[PDB]
Amino acid sequence: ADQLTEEQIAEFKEAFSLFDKDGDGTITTKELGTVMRSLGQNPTEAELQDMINEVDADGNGTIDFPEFLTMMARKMKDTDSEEEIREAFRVFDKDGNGYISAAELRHVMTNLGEKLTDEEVDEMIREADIDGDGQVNYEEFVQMMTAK
Amino acid sequence: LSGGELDKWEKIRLRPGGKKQYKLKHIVWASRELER
Ligand SMILES: [Ca+2]
Ligand SMILES: [Ca+2]
Ligand SMILES: [Ca+2]
Ligand SMILES: [Ca+2]
Repeated sequence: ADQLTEEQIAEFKEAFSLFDKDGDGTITTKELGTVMRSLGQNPTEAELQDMINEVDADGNGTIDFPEFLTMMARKMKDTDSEEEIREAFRVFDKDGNGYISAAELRHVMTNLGEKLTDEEVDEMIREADIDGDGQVNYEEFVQMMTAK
Repeated sequence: LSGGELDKWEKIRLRPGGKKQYKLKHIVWASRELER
């Protein structure tokens, strides 16, 4: 069959109400940040907008009825390469600063078994370094991992 | 195969394939504790 019925939706629809305190039909940062608090998750202002943005299909800044449902539905398939981006980043992030430099990158290449020097790594960081800040940030790491 | 340009970066990207996870859906799991 591969489909959802009122029985399956009836459950998901219940989840929305749980997050919707004022029950206005749309989840905002104020209503979301609150629930997350009781759960034990105090994300950053930029992080919160990011989470909602992901599910934000109509780009309204809030989680609609179907927006929250479709989110759990995506679990079926599609959307996976992204995980490899976040996981890998953490796997390479030794100092846990959230940034990759020629020093760290060079160390990662060693684990793979690739003989590279400081002069060589320069060519790498130069590629990922889009903003030309002198280092490779997550924003750049995600684009380099998503693109060829 | 032989040589050309810096094909090292592509080595870090690995092949296409992995697990699925949303940047919010996980929160739902935390709801298992909070009353309904
Ligand atoms: Ca609401
Ligand atoms: Ca939306
Ligand atoms: Ca780092
Ligand atoms: Ca940069």
